[PDB]
Amino acid sequence: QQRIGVIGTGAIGGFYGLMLAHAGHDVHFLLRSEFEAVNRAGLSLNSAVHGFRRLAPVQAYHSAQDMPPCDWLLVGAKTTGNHELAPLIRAAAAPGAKVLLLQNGLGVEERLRPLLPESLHLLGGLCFICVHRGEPGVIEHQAYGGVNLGYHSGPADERRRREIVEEGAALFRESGLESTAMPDLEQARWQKLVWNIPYNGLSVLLKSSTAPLMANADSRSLIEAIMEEVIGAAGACGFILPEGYADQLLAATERMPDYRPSMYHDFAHGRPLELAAIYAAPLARAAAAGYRMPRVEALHQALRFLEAQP
Amino acid sequence: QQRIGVIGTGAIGGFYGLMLAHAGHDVHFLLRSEFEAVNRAGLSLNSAVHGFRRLAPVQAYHSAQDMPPCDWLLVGAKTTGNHELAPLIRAAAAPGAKVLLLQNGLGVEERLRPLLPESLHLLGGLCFICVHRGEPGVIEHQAYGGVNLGYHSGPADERRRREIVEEGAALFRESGLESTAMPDLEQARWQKLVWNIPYNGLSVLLKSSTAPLMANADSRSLIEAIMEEVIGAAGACGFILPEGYADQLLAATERMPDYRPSMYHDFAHGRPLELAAIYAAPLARAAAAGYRMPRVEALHQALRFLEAQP
Ligand SMILES: CC[C@H](C)C(=O)C(=O)O
Ligand SMILES: CC[C@H](C)C(=O)C(=O)O
Repeated sequence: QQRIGVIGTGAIGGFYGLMLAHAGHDVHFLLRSEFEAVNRAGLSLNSAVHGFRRLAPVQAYHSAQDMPPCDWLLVGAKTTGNHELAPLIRAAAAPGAKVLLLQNGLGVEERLRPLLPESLHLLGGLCFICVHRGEPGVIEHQAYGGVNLGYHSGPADERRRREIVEEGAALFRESGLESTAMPDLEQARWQKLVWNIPYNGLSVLLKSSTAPLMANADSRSLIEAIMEEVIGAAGACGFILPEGYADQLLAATERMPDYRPSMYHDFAHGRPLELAAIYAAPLARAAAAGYRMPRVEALHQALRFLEAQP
Repeated sequence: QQRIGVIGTGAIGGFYGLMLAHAGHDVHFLLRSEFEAVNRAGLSLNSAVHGFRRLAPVQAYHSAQDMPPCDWLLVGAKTTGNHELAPLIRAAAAPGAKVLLLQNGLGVEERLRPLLPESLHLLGGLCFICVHRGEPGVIEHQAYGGVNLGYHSGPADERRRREIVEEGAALFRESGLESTAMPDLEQARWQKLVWNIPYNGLSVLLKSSTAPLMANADSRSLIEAIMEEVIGAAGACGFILPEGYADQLLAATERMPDYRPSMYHDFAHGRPLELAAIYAAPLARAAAAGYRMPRVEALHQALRFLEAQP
């Protein structure tokens, strides 16, 4: 039994924290939003994969200083608040705790590492999951859920890193989730970028969810062209993606229930979009490697313009 | 004194027809929309260049068959209705009449020529003008107005073509308008594409007019990148554009009053967008020449998706 801290309990942190708690883990949730609703009513999950689950009462906190020291810290906040997140992580971390960033984008761990003690293990978890907040304290899980974990930084030699990644994967597999130990975290992040870069931004720009985007020949063609830009950029930066990865991802999204990506909800509620991690960082890495992504570049420009308007 | 027929009296046909009529020309207007409002109240112009002008009564018609034979036919309709326009043009044309397409896009005359007798002269007129319909029968002219004319097809040898283009330019110059006889109609159309391709589509996609688009660093950078794609495509198809044409066009739009391109109004009223002439035709010409325009291609895809939605 591990003591798990969830720093940022949105849809992502709520889902994985509840799943771990239901597998018998000791999970402590840090709430910045919905603290009293959740500490009242608890945490509920409607899931087309796992059925209905409820956590009540929940070990809930409004302040990281009140949390007990945790051996694993799952970070489910958006990448936009990661700077402000570091003191909360340090406060809740037991000595040698493992920090797992259940976050999308590129370069996330690298930008957080300067703010975390080198005695902490820093890992990324790429979640392929259709999940969003419903009513307060209610998580709506539509499909998937698997987590690809990888190691970024920490006081672990090269054998120990593989061991720690497996320990993390086993946590999720023990909870009934698909989980894979990745050899290369950056390669894993490029894999997830091929999905988030087209679908997150186009859902905002075209005011659409996955099903209309895939039913229309023109948006389907645009999504595939953007995918090939990310695949190319990754190759230019030294990362091989699997053969025919674009059709592989396109087919999974046709199978996918009609889904609004997180960035769609962010723009719908006036929250800041995750542009820095999902677009700016890959574009800069692609530029430094001499590789141009014209469609992604223009999509990023369009999203920055939309964010600056009324 | 020429007898002028205006086939399609929107903002563009209304403006140039009224200006010609005010210079003493005998102008006959074909109205598909606002016929009874215009035949009632007449045609009014609020213009920051020419001041207020009114045409009342107007020689108005609901049917091309009622029009007298005209020596010049000014076509101010959108490019979307050009197929249906041909019988109206043939009906209103005097023998050897000149047909002048005051329309944007590429390949417009080529697609209309099969539907017009070869005894008619077919010309294009590229209008650089900020104009839109206000209240019914009222034209709102914000800036510019110049017309670059060029010859496409007709029963005229090579000397006569220059003469006819000059005759047309003189018509507009005699009415107080800037007008230039172009040696090459297709080159002139590529020139105007550098403005319409970015600004028309981005105004729809970003729900914005020219001033916010130019005030924002990201949209300004995107507009310039799109301009360079069109300049490159034109060069690939064998047409040289003037040196630094992009900055030349960008500076004119900074000077320009806040302006909603025609395509913005089209999408706002549920009218079909001019995608075929402004995007599809240049993209196909660029493809046939081995030149790729990734941003324009993606912009075109986005606009086709938006048109197919609710
Ligand atoms: C299956 C991919 C899923 C939609 C996801 O993980 C995301 O929204 O980023
Ligand atoms: C000056 C360019 C003007 C805005 C125009 O001609 C158009 O809308 O197509």
